[PDB]
Amino acid sequence: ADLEDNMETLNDNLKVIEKADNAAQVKDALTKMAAAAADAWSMHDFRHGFWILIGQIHDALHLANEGKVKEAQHAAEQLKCTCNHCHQAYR
Amino acid sequence: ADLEDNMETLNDNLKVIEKADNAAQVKDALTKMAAAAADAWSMHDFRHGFWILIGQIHDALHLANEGKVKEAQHAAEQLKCTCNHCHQAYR
Amino acid sequence: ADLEDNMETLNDNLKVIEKADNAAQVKDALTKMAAAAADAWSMHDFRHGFWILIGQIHDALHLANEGKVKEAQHAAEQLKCTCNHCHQAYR
Amino acid sequence: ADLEDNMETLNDNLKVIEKADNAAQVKDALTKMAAAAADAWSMHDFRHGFWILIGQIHDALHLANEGKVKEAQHAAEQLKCTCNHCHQAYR
Ligand code: HEC
Ligand code: HEC
Ligand code: HEC
Ligand code: HEC
Ligand SMILES: [Ca+2]
Ligand SMILES: [Ca+2]
Ligand SMILES: [Ca+2]
Ligand SMILES: [Ca+2]
Ligand SMILES: [Ca+2]
Ligand SMILES: [Ca+2]
Ligand SMILES: [Ca+2]
Ligand SMILES: [Ca+2]
Ligand SMILES: [Ca+2]
Ligand SMILES: [Ca+2]
Ligand SMILES: [Ca+2]
Ligand SMILES: [Ca+2]
Ligand SMILES: [Ca+2]
Ligand SMILES: [Ca+2]
Ligand SMILES: [Ca+2]
Ligand SMILES: [Ca+2]
Ligand SMILES: [Ca+2]
Ligand SMILES: [Ca+2]
Ligand SMILES: [Zn+2]
Ligand SMILES: [Zn+2]
Ligand SMILES: [Zn+2]
Ligand SMILES: [Zn+2]
Ligand SMILES: [Zn+2]
Ligand SMILES: [Zn+2]
Ligand SMILES: [Zn+2]
Ligand SMILES: [Zn+2]
Repeated sequence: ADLEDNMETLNDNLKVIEKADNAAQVKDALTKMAAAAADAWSMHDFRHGFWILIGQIHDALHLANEGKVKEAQHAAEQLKCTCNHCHQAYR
Repeated sequence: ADLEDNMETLNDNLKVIEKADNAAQVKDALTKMAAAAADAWSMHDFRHGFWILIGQIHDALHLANEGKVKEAQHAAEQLKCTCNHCHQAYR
Repeated sequence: ADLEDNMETLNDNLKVIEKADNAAQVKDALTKMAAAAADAWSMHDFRHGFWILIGQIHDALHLANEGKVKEAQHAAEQLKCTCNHCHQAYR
Repeated sequence: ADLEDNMETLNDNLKVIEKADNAAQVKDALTKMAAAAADAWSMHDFRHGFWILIGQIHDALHLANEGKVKEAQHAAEQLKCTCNHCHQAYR
């Protein structure tokens, strides 16, 4: 839908993952992030950024589905360099 | 050689890249970083971390050799998530 | 839809790419392949195979959209090792 | 050393892997292949081809070192699309 609202969803749920205790909290937070990226996926270049982000989130869901909470949390932190790469280029 | 001294080399040269103006400054700083990672490349796991870092630095040298200073600087910032992944795991 | 019919679509269109002359022939053939893989994307493991294939086809569409017919043809041949990896494992 | 002799080493040892029974046969064959690629690593482009091949062989050694003979054999077959990509371009 809206771009600013997609960024809010991504930024807010990333903290929910950082503060999560179990796999169900992580698995749900990533599902909202995946939906916000695919929704933003709509010069590009810019659009391929969101394609990369969808992939990384997707691989983190496997970890959460297997019960690997610690590694799912580790994988979510590596997303930040995709986030920053866009900002550093298109801002 | 020593591990603490390899980390100093990596951390100091990363800033030299951030503050660089031309390609020759970036190209030289990455060459010292590549040498410090390969030197540290000597459970692992831990050692594969340095293998990933060598690859990313290697691809950044192509950008600097082609005169792409801005993108070489962008590529150097993406290294940080490799740096942090080790620290978050083995510390 | 059906699995055997998805494999036919993939195998037939891959030859259409190999025999293609212009970008419009390649771009259209990849679009049918992408649809057949995403359709087959429905233990896994097995299912992640189709996720990898979707990504590789996706990157080949950029080449075809930029007019790079030769490289789009090169990228389509690298798909075959994904194809064979599944067969060698699950057959 | 010589290019034609490096290709012989790669092609011959690849079959030794395909016909291997235990991990020690696979682990040794990959070690000769890794040496032949790094030796050939000496426009490029062409040279980056050998850089990619070194990486893939390197990851296959982990599998062989962990006793995963079947997957090490699978990983060795995926090398062929790197082999063919060079030939299709520079021949
Ligand atoms: C990945 C995990 C993230 C996170 C957490 C954020 N982004 Fe982006 N972002 C992009 C652009 C062009 C802007 C500016 C336009 C706008 O204001 O929406 C932003 C902005 C943000 C914000 C600030 C929004 C605000 O309230 O003012 C935040 C918090 C934010 N981002 C977080 C562009 C991109 C990308 C382009 C390819 C990618 C990828 C990301 N952002 C990824 C992320
Ligand atoms: C990549 C670009 C980097 C950078 C800039 C740094 N590291 Fe590491 N690091 C690792 C470990 C186990 C330690 C603790 C042991 C030690 O003290 O040497 C560190 C420590 C550091 C420091 C602090 C050193 C000090 O003076 O006390 C700094 C500044 C530093 N690192 C920077 C382990 C790893 C890795 C393991 C796989 C990887 C990769 C990195 N570090 C990468 C980086
Ligand atoms: C990628 C480009 C390809 C291509 C060209 C093909 N495949 Fe597959 N495939 C898979 C399985 C389990 C089967 C057996 C089940 C079945 O018969 O459908 C196949 C079979 C085929 C065929 C033969 C179909 C027939 O008519 O009998 C062909 C021509 C074929 N494939 C082409 C499984 C997979 C995968 C699993 C992850 C992947 C990926 C692919 N195949 C990819 C490809
Ligand atoms: C990866 C696993 C492989 C394997 C098994 C082979 N290659 Fe290459 N190759 C390249 C070039 C330019 C040539 C022609 C020059 C020459 O004759 O040496 C070749 C040739 C071969 C041969 C034939 C050699 C002969 O006896 O005439 C064979 C058997 C062979 N290759 C196997 C270039 C490249 C690459 C460039 C980047 C890469 C990568 C590979 N080859 C990889 C492989
Ligand atoms: Ca806001
Ligand atoms: Ca809001
Ligand atoms: Ca808002
Ligand atoms: Ca909590
Ligand atoms: Ca992908
Ligand atoms: Ca110190
Ligand atoms: Ca010092
Ligand atoms: Ca010191
Ligand atoms: Ca300066
Ligand atoms: Ca059939
Ligand atoms: Ca049919
Ligand atoms: Ca049929
Ligand atoms: Ca034709
Ligand atoms: Ca010969
Ligand atoms: Ca010989
Ligand atoms: Ca010879
Ligand atoms: Ca045998
Ligand atoms: Ca590598
Ligand atoms: Zn894209
Ligand atoms: Zn980890
Ligand atoms: Zn390694
Ligand atoms: Zn950039
Ligand atoms: Zn998957
Ligand atoms: Zn090519
Ligand atoms: Zn290279
Ligand atoms: Zn396998």
